[PDB]
Amino acid sequence: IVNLQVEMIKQFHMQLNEMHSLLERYSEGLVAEIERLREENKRLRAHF
Amino acid sequence: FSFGDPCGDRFERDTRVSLFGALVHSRTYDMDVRLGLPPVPDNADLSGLAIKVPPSV
Repeated sequence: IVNLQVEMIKQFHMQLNEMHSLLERYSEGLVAEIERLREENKRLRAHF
Repeated sequence: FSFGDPCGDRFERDTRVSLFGALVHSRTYDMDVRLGLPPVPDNADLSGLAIKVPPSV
């Protein structure tokens, strides 16, 4: 029972860390989109 | 009776889109274009004003 408890706690910790990493991966894009749209609007104004 | 469309000669085309070379960084075929200059870059207050090097292409 003690071994089971310790293993379960370790697995819970590992799974929590993995879930945190996965959520971080799946949840910079905004900044790049903003930069692209700013470049595009500046290009439009200069061309215009 | 028209200024012939500068479709043929690259020099004539650039002259038309540059307005006889008046345009510096833009080219246009539209006569109703509102002429604008490129906006001031956001980093000018942070990085100063860099000399824009024309792209080699």
